[PDB]
Amino acid sequence: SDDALAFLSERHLAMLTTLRADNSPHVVAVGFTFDPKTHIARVITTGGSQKAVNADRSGLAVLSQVDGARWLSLEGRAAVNSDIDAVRDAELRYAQRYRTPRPNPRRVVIEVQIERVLGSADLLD
Amino acid sequence: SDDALAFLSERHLAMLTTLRADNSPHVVAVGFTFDPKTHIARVITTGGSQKAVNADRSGLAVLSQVDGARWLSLEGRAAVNSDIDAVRDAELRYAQRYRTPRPNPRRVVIEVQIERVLGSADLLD
Ligand code: NA
Ligand code: NA
Repeated sequence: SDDALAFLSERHLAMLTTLRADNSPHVVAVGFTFDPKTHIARVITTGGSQKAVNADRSGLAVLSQVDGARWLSLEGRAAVNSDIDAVRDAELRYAQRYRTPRPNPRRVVIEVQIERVLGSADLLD
Repeated sequence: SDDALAFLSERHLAMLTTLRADNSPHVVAVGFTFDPKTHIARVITTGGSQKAVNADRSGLAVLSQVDGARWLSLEGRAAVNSDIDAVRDAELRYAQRYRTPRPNPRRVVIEVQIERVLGSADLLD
C-alpha cells in the first residue's frame, strides 16, 4: 500500500534479523533501503560483519521497522554483494533515505529479496 | 546500565523474533516487560498465536527495541506459561509500562530468560 511505502521512506532505523550458525537469531539495528519495483531491500555494512557472515552463510534475513503503533517486517532471501558498482548504488540509495555514508572501501551490501510482508493493519492493503 | 533500564521503561513497542518450524524468523511487533532483578522478559498474547507456538516449540526468542539511534536486543530462552497467577502478574507488569490490557481468558505469557544483550554504545556499560 501507499502508506506502507511512505512509512518505508521515513528516516528510521530497523532491526535486521539473521541466523547464527547455531540457528539463534542475531538481531541488530541498521538503516536499510527498499526498492518497491524490484522488492529488493539493502543493508550496507563492513565486509565480515556478523550481519554479512550470517546473511551469506544462511541466506535469509528479516528487516523490521516500528514507529509508534505502525510496523512492518520484510522477510526474504539474503546474499552479500561486494561488487564495486553494486556498493556505490547501495550507498546512493542509502544517502537518498538517510545521508551520505562515510567512505569505506570495505563496504559490502546485504541484498534481501523480499517474499513476505507482515505489519500493522493500517499499512497492509 | 541505568540508561538502558530507563530505555526499557519507556512506552515503545519492540520486535519479537521467534523461529518457525522451518527455522525462518518470525518477527512481529509486541509490547514487553523486563524485570531487571530476574532478567525475565515477558510478552502477553492469546494462546495459540504464532509467537506462542514458536516460543513453545523452539524455545528461544529475541526482543528488540529502537528509538531514534538508541537500541537494545535481549536474547534468551523462551517458554509459554498459561498459569492463571502468572498471567495476572504479567498483565499487571504490562499495565505498569503500557496500560491495563483488555480482559482475555485465553491470554498466556511468553517468558524469556535473557542471556545476551546487544545494543547501541550509549546504553551498554
Ligand atoms: Na557498528
Ligand atoms: Na493482533
